[PDB]
Order: sequence, then structure tokens, then C-alpha cells
Amino acid sequence: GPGGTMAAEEMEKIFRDKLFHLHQKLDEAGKSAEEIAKAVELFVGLAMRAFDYALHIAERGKEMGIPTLVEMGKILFKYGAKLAAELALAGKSEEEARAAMDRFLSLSDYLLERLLPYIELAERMKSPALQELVLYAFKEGMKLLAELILAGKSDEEIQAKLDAFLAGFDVAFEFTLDIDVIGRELDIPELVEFALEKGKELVKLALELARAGKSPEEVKAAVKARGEELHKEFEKLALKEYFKRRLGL
Amino acid sequence: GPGGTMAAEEMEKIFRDKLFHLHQKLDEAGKSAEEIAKAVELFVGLAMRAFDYALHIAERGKEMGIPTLVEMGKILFKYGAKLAAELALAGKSEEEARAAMDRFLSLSDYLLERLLPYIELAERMKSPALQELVLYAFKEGMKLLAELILAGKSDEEIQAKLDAFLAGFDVAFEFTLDIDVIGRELDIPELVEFALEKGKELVKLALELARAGKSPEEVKAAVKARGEELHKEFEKLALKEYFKRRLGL
Ligand SMILES: [Zn+2]
Ligand SMILES: [Zn+2]
Ligand SMILES: [Zn+2]
Ligand SMILES: [Zn+2]
Repeated sequence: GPGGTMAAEEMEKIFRDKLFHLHQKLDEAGKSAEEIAKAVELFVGLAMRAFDYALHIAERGKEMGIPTLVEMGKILFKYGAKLAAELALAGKSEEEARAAMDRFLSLSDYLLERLLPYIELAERMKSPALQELVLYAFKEGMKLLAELILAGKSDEEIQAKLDAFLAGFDVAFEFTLDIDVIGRELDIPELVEFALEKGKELVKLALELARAGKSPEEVKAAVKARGEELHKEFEKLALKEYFKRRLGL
Repeated sequence: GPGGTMAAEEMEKIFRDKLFHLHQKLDEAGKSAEEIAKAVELFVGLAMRAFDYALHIAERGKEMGIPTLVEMGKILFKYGAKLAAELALAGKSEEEARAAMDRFLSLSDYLLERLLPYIELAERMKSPALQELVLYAFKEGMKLLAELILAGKSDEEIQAKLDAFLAGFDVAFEFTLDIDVIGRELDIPELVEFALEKGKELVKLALELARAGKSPEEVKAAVKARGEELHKEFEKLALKEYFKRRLGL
């Protein structure tokens, strides 16, 4: 639109894109005109609520000193619009779609509350890598939450899976922070890149374990083992880069 | 004249115009004074009945919340006055002209009852394009009905033709609604204009097929094929407009 916010324009673009591709999918599926109209109106109804909630999150982030909350609200709206598109495409009635959207928003708030301290710690140390890791973890959690809500699961199983995912993310965050501090102090960008990449890998492993139904302890143990292997790789890379710098290479 | 209502003034103007041009046509044809007088009185007698019928229909529409019924009553009066003018020009006696006017009024009521649910559905979705489509369909139906009544056809062939025309109009309405919903939700007026234009084209095709004497199934099939072609054209236009909007063009 002509007059809006820097975060509202991106969400409007996402909404238009999702609406266009939802119409494309409905046309491909070969539905009647009234069914297409019902699906479009249902999608607009759900996406309006998702837009309101994400805009509230982004505004709350803008009021305080956390630029990460704006990006995380954008991620939330993207995945809420995605969930709304699948809800409209599946032919769910209005009541079930509204209930599913409410549960999705509540569980996204749960993940928000659990992830805020990591954002504060990352922004205290001025580490872009840690902020990117938190963004990636939120994105993966949103993916898992949307898939679980689509599959029709209870609010307790989803919370347990989120708890296991956060248990894994704690270890991933510790690994990334440990590598990134020494990478920034020694002035070697390769170490920071390695930290970010291997932290993303650890977050992916934690999410995959959480989806499989493992308890938080199992996720913690497996992520710790993978982090130990990646730490050996980091030791090798750090030695190589340090001796590249030391010899003038 | 003075006073009256908003809808009766336009009907009075139509009546005066038709009377004036009927007198011009009678003078051009070179008829005797008594023949001109009898044609004029016959036309006035038929047009008064048409005026009363259309005024009722318009009043019934105004009492409810359907502005479309007023416009369709005006359309009915216009074509009833046209039929009366042709009947007076042909020199038919009062009995045959009165019977023909009666049959025309009954068949216009038949078409009105068949078209009412589409008006209700269009008003429920608040779609000006669908209301315009219904108005156009009623206008074409009145044209065909006047032509058939002038041609001297029974009250069975006319009903069969009307059913075929309505069978085509169902597909035309579905196509127009399908395009119009997505055009309105994405806020692209070109899509709504395309919907209206191609729905009018489909209605014209359905009327042409009904005039030729085809069964409703053949009309349905042909209108469906033409709608598929127009749907491919709509897909092209929608992609072009969406990429114009997305790129800021
Ligand atoms: Zn709000
Ligand atoms: Zn370390
Ligand atoms: Zn009367
Ligand atoms: Zn379509």
C-alpha cells in the first residue's frame, strides 16, 4: 500500500503472494466456483488474524531495543499464512480453521517466550551469528509447529516436541557461542562462518530428533555428541587458520 | 409529468419516445389516417398494461432490498413497449395483440423467477460485476422472448429456449464469479473488468446457441469449452498483472 510500515509492506507482499498461489492451487485441483470462493474467504479470514498477531509482535520489538523481534514476527506471519493456505486448501470448515489458527498462535507465543532470553544474551554480546542462529531456530520451530497443527495433534504433544527441540537448541547455542567468541577475538571470519554453519547443522539435528518423538534428554545427548565431533573439526580448522595467519600466509 | 416516483419517470420517457417513433414509422410507411389512429390506440392500450406490470415489479423490488429488480422492471417495460410498437405496426387486431402481450408478460415472469436466485447470490457477495451480468442476461432474455413472440411461437418452444439460455447462463455466472472473487481480493480492477467482459461474451454465446434450437446440454457443453479458453486467457492476464504489481511496475 501507499502508506504503511517497513514491516507491514513485507507482510502485505507475503499475503498477496500466498493468495495468488492459493488460487493457482485451487484452479489446479479442479474445484467449483463456490468452493474456490469459500476457500479464498477462509484464507483471508485466517491470514488477517495472523497478520494482526505478527504486526503486534513486530511493533513490540520496535518499541523496545530488539530488532530481532521484527524479523521473527515476519517469520511468524509467513508460516501463519502458509498454515492458513493449507487450511483453506484442505476444505476445513470455518470453526476448525479458526480453532487451529488460535492454537498455532498460542504455541508460537510459547516458543517466543522460550526463545526471548537467547535473543537478549545474543544481543548483549553483539554477535550477529548468534542472532542468525536464533532466527533459524525460530524458523524451524515454526515449520514443526505448522506441520503438527496441520496433522491434527493435541496441545500437549506439540508442547513436548517443542521442549525437546529447545533442549537441543540450548546445546547448539552453547556450541555456536563458544566458537564465535574466539573467532571474533582472534579476527578470523572463517571461524565465525564455521560456527554459524555447524550451529545450523546442530539445530537441524535437534529438530529432526524432536520430530521423531524423542525425550529432551535423548535430544540433548545426541546433539552433545554431534557437537563434540564438530568441535574436533573446529580445532583442526582453527589450527590451520592460525598457522596461516602466523606465517604471513 | 410531475410528481410520480424515480422509476416511473424513466418509463414515461420511454413510452413517449416509443410513441413518437411509432408515429414516425407509420408516417413513413404511408398509411391512412384511420389506420394510424387505430395503430396508435392499440399501442397505447398494450403499453399501459406493460407499464403497469413493470411498475409493479419495480415497486416489489423497491419494497425489498433489491435495487436490481427496479432496473430489470425498467428493462421489461422497454422491451414490452418495443413489442407493443411492433404489434401496432404489423396491424394485428386487438385480440391477438392482447393475447401476445399476455404471453409475453407470463414468460417474462418465468424468466424473472428463474433469475431471482442469481440476484440473491450476487447481492450476498456484494459483487457489482455479477449484478451487471444478471442485468445483461435478463436483457438478452427479453430480446429473445420479444423476437419469439413476434415470430408467433407456442408457449413450449419459448420455454425450451429459455431453459437452454439459463443452462448456459449458469456456466457464465460461475465463470464470472470465480474470476471476480480473486480479482477483488487481490485488488486488481483489470481482473474484474475481464470477468465482466468474458461473462458477457459467454452469455451472448449461450443466447445464440439457445436461439438456434440446441438442447440445454449442448449449450452447457459449448459454454463450458468457451469458458475454459477464456480461463486460459485469464490465467495469462492474471500472471501479467500480478508481476506488474509485485515488481512495483
Ligand atoms: Zn490488532
Ligand atoms: Zn570452544
Ligand atoms: Zn396495476
Ligand atoms: Zn479461476
